[PDB]
Amino acid sequence: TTQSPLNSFYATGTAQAVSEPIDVESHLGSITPAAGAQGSDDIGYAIVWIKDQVNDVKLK
Amino acid sequence: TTQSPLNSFYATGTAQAVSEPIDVESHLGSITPAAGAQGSDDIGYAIVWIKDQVNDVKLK
Ligand SMILES: [Ca+2]
Ligand SMILES: [Ca+2]
Ligand SMILES: [Ca+2]
Ligand SMILES: [Ca+2]
Repeated sequence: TTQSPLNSFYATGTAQAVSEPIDVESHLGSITPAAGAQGSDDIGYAIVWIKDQVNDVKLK
Repeated sequence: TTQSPLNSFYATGTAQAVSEPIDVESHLGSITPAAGAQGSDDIGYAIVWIKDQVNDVKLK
């Protein structure tokens, strides 16, 4: 009568990667010496947000 | 996953040399003989301040 191939069974899921691993927002400052002067000053900072299940980051 | 170069460790210090090794301030006097006379007189002194971790000085 009917001979089934016994293959018509399926299960399906989805995957996505919609975000980059890091986000960088800058809060740097300024360097204001006189002409030819020597000095040092703190510039500011830069926030590096870490995204989903990211544990170690290697940057350049 | 991530292969660290194991180089991103730093320690920093500063150095400066903002003063000259010696300071000289003068308290000399005057020589007041007559015309063609022969004599000798004390002139005065000159203070030679010695600066940070200076132990031996050679002057000209
Ligand atoms: Ca992870
Ligand atoms: Ca004479
Ligand atoms: Ca004389
Ligand atoms: Ca010395």
